[PDB]
Amino acid sequence: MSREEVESLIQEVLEVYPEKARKDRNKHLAVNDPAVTQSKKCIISNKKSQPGLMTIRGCAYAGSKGVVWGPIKDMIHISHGPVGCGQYSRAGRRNYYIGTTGVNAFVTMNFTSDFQEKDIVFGGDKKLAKLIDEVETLFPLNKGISVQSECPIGLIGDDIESVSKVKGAELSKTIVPVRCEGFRGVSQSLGHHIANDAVRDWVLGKRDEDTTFASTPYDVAIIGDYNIGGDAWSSRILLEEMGLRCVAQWSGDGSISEIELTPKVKLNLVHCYRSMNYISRHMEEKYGIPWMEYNFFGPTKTIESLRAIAAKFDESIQKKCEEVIAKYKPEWEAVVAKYRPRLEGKRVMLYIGGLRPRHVIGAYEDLGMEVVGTGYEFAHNDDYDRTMKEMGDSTLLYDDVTGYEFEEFVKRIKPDLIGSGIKEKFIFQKMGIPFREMHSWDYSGPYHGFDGFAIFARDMDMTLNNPCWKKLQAPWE
Amino acid sequence: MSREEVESLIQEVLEVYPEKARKDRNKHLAVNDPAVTQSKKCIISNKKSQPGLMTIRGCAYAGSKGVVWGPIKDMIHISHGPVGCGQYSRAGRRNYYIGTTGVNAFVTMNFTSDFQEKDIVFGGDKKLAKLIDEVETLFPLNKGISVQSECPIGLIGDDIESVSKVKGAELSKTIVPVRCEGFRGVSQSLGHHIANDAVRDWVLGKRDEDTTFASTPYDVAIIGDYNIGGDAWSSRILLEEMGLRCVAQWSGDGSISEIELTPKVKLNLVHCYRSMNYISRHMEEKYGIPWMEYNFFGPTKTIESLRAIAAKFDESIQKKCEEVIAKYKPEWEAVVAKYRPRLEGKRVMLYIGGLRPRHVIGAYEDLGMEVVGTGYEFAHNDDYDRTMKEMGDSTLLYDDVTGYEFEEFVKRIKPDLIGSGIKEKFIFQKMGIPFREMHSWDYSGPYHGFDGFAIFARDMDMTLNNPCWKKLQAPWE
Amino acid sequence: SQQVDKIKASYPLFLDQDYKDMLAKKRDGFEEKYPQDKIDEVFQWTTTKEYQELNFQREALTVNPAKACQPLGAVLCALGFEKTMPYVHGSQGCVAYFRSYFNRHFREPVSCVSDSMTEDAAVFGGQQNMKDGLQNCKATYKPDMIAVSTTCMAEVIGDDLNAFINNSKKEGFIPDEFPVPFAHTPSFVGSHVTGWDNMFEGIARYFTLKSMDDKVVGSNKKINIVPGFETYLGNFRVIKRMLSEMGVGYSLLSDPEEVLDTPADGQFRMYAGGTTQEEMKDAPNALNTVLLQPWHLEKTKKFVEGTWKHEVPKLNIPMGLDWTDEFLMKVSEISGQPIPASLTKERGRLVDMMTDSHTWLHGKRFALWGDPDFVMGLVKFLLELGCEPVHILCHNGNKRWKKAVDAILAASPYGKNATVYIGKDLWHLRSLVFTDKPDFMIGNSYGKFIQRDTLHKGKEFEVPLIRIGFPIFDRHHLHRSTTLGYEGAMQILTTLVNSILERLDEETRGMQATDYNHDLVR
Amino acid sequence: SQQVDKIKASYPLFLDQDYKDMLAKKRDGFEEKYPQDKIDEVFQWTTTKEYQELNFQREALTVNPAKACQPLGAVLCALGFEKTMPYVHGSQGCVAYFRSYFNRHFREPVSCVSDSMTEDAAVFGGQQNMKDGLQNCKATYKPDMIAVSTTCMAEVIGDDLNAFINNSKKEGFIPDEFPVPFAHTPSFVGSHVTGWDNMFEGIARYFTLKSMDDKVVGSNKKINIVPGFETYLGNFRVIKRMLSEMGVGYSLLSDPEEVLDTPADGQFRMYAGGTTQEEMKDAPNALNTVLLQPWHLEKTKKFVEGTWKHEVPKLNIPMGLDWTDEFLMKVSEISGQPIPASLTKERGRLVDMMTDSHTWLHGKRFALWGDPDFVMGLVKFLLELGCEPVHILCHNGNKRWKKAVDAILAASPYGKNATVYIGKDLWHLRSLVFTDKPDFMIGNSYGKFIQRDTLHKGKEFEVPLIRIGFPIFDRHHLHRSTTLGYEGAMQILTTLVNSILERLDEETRGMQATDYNHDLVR
Ligand code: ICS
Ligand code: ICS
Ligand SMILES: [Fe+3]
Ligand SMILES: [Fe+3]
Repeated sequence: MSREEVESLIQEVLEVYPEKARKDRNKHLAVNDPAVTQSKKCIISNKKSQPGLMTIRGCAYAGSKGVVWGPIKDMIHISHGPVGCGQYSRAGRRNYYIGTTGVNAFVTMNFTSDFQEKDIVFGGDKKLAKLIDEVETLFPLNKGISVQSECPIGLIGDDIESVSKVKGAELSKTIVPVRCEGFRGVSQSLGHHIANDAVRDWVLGKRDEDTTFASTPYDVAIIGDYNIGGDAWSSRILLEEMGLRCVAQWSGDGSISEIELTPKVKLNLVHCYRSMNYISRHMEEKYGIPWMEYNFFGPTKTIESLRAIAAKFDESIQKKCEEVIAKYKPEWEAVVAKYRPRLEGKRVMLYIGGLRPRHVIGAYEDLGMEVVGTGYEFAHNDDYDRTMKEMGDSTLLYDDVTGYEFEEFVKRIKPDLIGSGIKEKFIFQKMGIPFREMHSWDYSGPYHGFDGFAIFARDMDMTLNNPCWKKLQAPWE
Repeated sequence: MSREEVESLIQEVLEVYPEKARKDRNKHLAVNDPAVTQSKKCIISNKKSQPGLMTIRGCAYAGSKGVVWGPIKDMIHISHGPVGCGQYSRAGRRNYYIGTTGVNAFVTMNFTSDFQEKDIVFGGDKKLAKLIDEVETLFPLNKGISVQSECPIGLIGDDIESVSKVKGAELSKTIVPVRCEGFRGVSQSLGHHIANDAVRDWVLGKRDEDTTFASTPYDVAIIGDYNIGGDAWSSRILLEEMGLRCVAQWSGDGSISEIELTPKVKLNLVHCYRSMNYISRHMEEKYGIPWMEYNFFGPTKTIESLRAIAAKFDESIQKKCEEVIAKYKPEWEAVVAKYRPRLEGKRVMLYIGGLRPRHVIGAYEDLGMEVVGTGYEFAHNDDYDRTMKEMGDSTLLYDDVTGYEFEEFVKRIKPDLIGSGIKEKFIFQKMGIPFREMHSWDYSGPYHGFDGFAIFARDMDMTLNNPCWKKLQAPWE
Repeated sequence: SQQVDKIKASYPLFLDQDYKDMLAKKRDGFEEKYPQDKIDEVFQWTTTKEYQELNFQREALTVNPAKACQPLGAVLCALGFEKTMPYVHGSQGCVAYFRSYFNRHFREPVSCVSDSMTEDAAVFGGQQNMKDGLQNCKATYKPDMIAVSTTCMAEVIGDDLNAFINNSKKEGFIPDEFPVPFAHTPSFVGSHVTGWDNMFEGIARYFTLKSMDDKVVGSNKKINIVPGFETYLGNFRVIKRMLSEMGVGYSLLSDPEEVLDTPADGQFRMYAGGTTQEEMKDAPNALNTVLLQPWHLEKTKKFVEGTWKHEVPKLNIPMGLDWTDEFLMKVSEISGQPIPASLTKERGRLVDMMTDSHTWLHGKRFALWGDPDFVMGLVKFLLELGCEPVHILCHNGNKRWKKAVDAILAASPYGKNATVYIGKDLWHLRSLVFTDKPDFMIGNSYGKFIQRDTLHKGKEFEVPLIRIGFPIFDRHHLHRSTTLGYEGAMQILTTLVNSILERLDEETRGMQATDYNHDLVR
Repeated sequence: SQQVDKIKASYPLFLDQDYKDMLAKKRDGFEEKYPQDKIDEVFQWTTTKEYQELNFQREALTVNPAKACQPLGAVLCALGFEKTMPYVHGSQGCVAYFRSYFNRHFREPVSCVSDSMTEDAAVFGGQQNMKDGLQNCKATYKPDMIAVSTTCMAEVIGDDLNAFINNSKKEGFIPDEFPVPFAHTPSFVGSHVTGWDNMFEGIARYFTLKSMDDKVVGSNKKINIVPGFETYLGNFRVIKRMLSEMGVGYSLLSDPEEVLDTPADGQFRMYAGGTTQEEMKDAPNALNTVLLQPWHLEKTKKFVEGTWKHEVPKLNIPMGLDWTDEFLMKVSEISGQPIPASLTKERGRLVDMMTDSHTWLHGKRFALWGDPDFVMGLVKFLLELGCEPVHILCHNGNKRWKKAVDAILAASPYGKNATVYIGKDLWHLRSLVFTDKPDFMIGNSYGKFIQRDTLHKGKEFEVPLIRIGFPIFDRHHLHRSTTLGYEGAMQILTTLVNSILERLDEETRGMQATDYNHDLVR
């Protein structure tokens, strides 16, 4: 507590900065007040990073290739440019899928144009056309190609749109140009927006004239679940048990036919608002499909979500929903009984990308844990609007936190556990604070749904109460 | 080479011994003359070892349990005594077999009575009886039990013969007592003799009254092949291709039913005369079965052996023998053409047990290699009678060589390759001389037969011409 | 469903019948998946010689490359200097990726900053980004030095690093005395090793070019050691230990071993160890400079010979027996220090291990890939073991390196079935290991997908992966290993022979089928 | 048949169709084999709980023991002294076995002699054997010392070693001043570790019992170190390195590391290194004596405390974090030397590695076996990692040791599912790993047959073996490893976590079946 203490800590941390950097970073740090629902008056977000300060943010290409397009399993995604970007992002994100890799699925492969100096000087459109021909020869079962632009593509004036149009017409193949150059925007977020625009323009409407798909009043699509560790599958099983038919699943374990079939569903279930709100709103305007946010993190949120979703359909679905809730009640109750005593009272700080820093809070509170601090790399002010009412009074909020800032905040607050990405993990493990990866689930998971909750609870216990953390001080020191 | 030089070397090596040891060891080293037929007049053998001199010899338990009885796959062999002997001999010898270990085969297991002080003081016959009951309960598919006595059994007043008789009559099971205490004899050879006597007394004659087995004029048994690396299988395939029916093989991949069936065959094929001559002679006396020695080491010996064996039968077998020889001729000719140029002129010294020091010389000569020295741990004077006519003039012969003697001889002769056991291997590798294990085939093989010859040639080339041997001298010294 | 006492993660949770049925329903209803027979036929075709011929005709498409971009190497080089912050002039996404890549390989924090150039800098350059970023970095992380590299954004717009840094100094953003070496590291040229070379040459030039007047070769009685792009801490450690045993004064230039191996004792040390600025300033006074990985230290070699006037010895990477011998002898000749008995004994122990394992190593066929110096050292050691390199791949190799490797291969009978490929990727290598199957692969974690594919063809076609190189993401703490010197040779020999024996044990495990050969003693 | 270009050894040669047909003919015609259905049924039964009850009711039958006889330990102890010939009074077959056992573990020459007692000595004793053998051994191999142990033949007939050796000296077979320590090492008592203890106590008594008058505790400012039966060269090396880093004067008593690791440089060195007679004579003058493996150094402890008057510290084996800490602190207290910063940093690096792999190590269930001190050290480290020992087996353990291990287990929540077995063999353990399946086994090469059996039940029931301990016959050069101290803990941690990850990779390799979890990054 002590809102005044936290505000003082913010000031003391800020003192080291030069004047311009300090003035900028002051707007991105705030003390929470749940009654304050207009976060713009409190915290600022979605602004450029301060140079030289060791931000955690990625780039548009990561938000588009790494996040939205890459998981689409039956397409081939071309990293267009020099070799680095596709290599660092190859299989780094655990967007799980079922397929025969290299034959009919291509998620964990790295297709690139591997730009050389001559490609920079003389342009790369002809190399791109030849590359597309080679892709068609060597991977005949691919069901479409996307071109993910890296920084030099935008800088050298290459026209990948015309190449994509011409080659797609020539080969009767869907070729999606994506101008996701890493210098655009300020983070992965504009990458999300650019990728959603590419989906809308080149894939989503291919079956607008096709009326051969049989539809039912229980057709839904899962939008913005990337199936990290199987999260989307663990959620889909609950939805299907409730009597719904999940036609499409964006984009984890996703296929291009599923995207094309999405305009035929009755309701869009949005898990990650931040990344897929653009296409969800577009679909509402163009096709009249309503959409709603849901949360399958922990039993309380998933029960509330299942009931709210079932309320959008008739009474039979609602009965099935109550049956699903009753069937799973002993499982999560046993999990709570086993692991809440081991975690009751422990305090957690989080720093993740754009959705999870607020979505996992209910799961933490279901094990009797408190989130004393949370923040985002690239969230927008509507995200903080949603975040403030779910966080406790006088808790710390940080937008686009610098490495130094987060280290100092942790040194003062001293949480029992930190959840963040790979670039912070070993920093705080060396400080003797338990750390869970909240992007990749530390190569564990799934965490969504009732089955995911047990894994979440076991993981938090095994890390928080691990004996290693009691051994950092040498007995002779 | 240069006879007078070799006797000079013998004298110079002998000078270090005390007078009693020197006088003894003088009788065990001779310079070979192929004209000499009675080896007693030159070299002495099958005598006690000199104390403190680091002999290579084993004990009678090794000759009986390790060599003769252990390979019998469907029996359980009890190491009766303290824990060491069975443990050091567990799976140390590569007598290959087909079976389900622990269920119906037991070769690589170590069954022991694990003698404690109380068993030494108050005897172990009652422990033996309880052990046999335990064996019957825990390994019901076993087809017989042998009791291999270690040193304390003979030393204390234990009577395993009466226990075996009583228990065998009580459980209607064959229990074979073997008095192979390690202090008996001077080497593994008396172990062979004791084991053969146990076979004759307790197993060989069980079916003397049974006449239900159908016999043919082409029935043979392989006696004294222990299937090291599959040697016996690689020989059996040639014999059966010649049109013979191998009723039994002793004792590698052997079963107790095969032993009991042996008295019904027409000819006994003896590979290791040293270890199985006792039972072969007994079988000739009591059953009238003739026996002959054969040699499947290398193409020349194999062809000669096949022709002689076929000559023991009718004309149809002889025709089949010529067909087998013709069929295999290109394979060993290709082996010779590929590997003889790489080994031609190279000189080898050997030191092995009772048979292989002379039996393998033909294969080396088939690769254009010379055996400049050979010797035995435990051979008898008949073995040296065969060896001398096998070996060339002015070559060195050593019986029960000491470690110091063999090292000095090698340092003088400087052969290109040494073939011996595990206790000499690393010594001569440190001396910078290529070494092949001639007991276990260096965990390679088989070497018998046409298929074995290719493996033999590849192994000798890969070791003799290995690049490691050119790097023992650091470039700066 | 879950059982509270035995909780299942994704594997094997998704093998439960309800999940299997749900996934089958998803596939049948909405994925429009190719029939399984077509998938099998296309896979089988991808394993063929005809497919390989198509695959090796590629001119524009790269699939699964075995290299990275220059600034990653530049960052690794910068990390080897004391209290030095790697600073990448350009886009921040590159730095996020570099940090994650090195985090996953080393399992340690990696410090690096960007000046976060955006489209505005695409129009008007990144001079302001440089000024503000240098000021912010120095104020916040308090480095003794900032080493500046570049992303491809900055290279394409032609940002003058020298002018930008000088203007930052004159306009008071950072003190004029504060060392800010820089290097252009264009990612569309060469690879990560080239970036290391460029960064190191930049630092060396910054510290020595203008002060050569009072420099006297050999006056400090040391030998300079330049390790190049090195991701095994044991390699730095073994070089230091071997030089210390000989009593040879040395200066390891770019030593990141401390900052990549800090203890977990309750505090975060952003900086630790590293080459000091005084060492870099005094380097021209050394007897000579030895380059441990010459095939990517060419620009550094040009600077060291042209400016420091050091007669850089023509030495291979100290890998294996012969090249370790040659390195030690050259160091002895340069320093006048004899090779001590401890190193002689260690060499004899390696030879003893070679003689002990030769029967299992002989004739084994290997496919291998990696950086040029590492690849050629591994090839040389494999030829010394009597092993047969068959497919030698170096995506970032060149024609001269390929000719040198071919000359190495021709010097041994064991090199007769070997082919060296440059500019080829891991999809090419996948085809090679299908059509000319080796016994094993030696490479980085990206080879696990090739092992997966070969297993999919069948157990008899599977090629196991032996993880040596960079990056290794799916095993823990292998970055602590050693590959240089006699100690590294010993570690590699042990790894190879025990991989062979482990495969043999696996193939002979079947009871009553193949376990006749499941020997206790090997 | 064979193909000259691809020659096949036994595996896979005997999988050829002609060989399979011939073996089927042999089995059907002459082996009278039980039908395959019977074999399957009996095997399945051997995997059951009822079979386990029968198996654990064993009183007289031992199957697949996990220990050896005393003179093997005595020979290993004797090998640790300078120019010392191990001499076993008794039958020569024992020495052939000891030498081959150690040859196969160490891949190194092992020197040992016997006096070749035969049936004649069973009635006249072995006095003449002793006289002639001592004379022959001294004349031929020129040792500085002959250390005499006994086989069970000599023990049963009651040969008086003292009288025999004294008579050999009086009658001029060997000089009176030539050191010939002896120890009775009856193989029907204890095990190999007991033989090591007896031999060491014999040597220490021979050199110090009669000269205690001028001995002053602490006068030489050293600490004596007694390692016990140790078959990892890295363990000797790490103890020496750790004591040297602290600046602690020490005397390692029985150091065989040099003679078991001689270089291959063209000559055979029968002796190398080893504790000198001068060190053993001066040992009582030390500050104290530390026993590295107290649970089999009891007789040595009695002699050292009773005669040397050293207050032997109550220390566990220095395995794992806490016991390494305690060992270092006790050494610091005894010597007055502070623990230096290098050891603090090494400890922090081990803790770093722990904090990184904890997520993969947590909750893993292990069955393990070996000698008492090694087993308890491994149990303690596993509890430190958050792993669950389940089946703890020590064939040569005792009730007091079992109680101590139980107290260790009760101190941690991770010990809740653990059971300690003493006097049980590897057939008992086979039953245990069938009926209460662990994730892995940690033990010596004899566990490979258990892995074979569990695989025969099914891939889902297979328990992989992690080879730590003695003997290791089916892998090369693992005797060079370390298990003591922070370095040993690091090696063990790496081995364990990478065994876990290798198994996971194997289980997830199936394309389109389980490879959704075949992650690049772990
Ligand atoms: S897409 Fe976004 S950074 Fe919504 S770019 Fe990022 S798999 Fe994070 S907080 Mo990594 S907006 Fe997904 C995300 Fe959240 S990659 Fe994953 S964990 S719910
Ligand atoms: S049985 Fe004998 S020592 Fe004839 S005890 Fe020995 S498997 Fe030798 S030379 Mo090891 S008389 Fe066989 C033998 Fe020859 S164990 Fe083998 S190789 S052909
Ligand atoms: Fe770490
Ligand atoms: Fe060796």
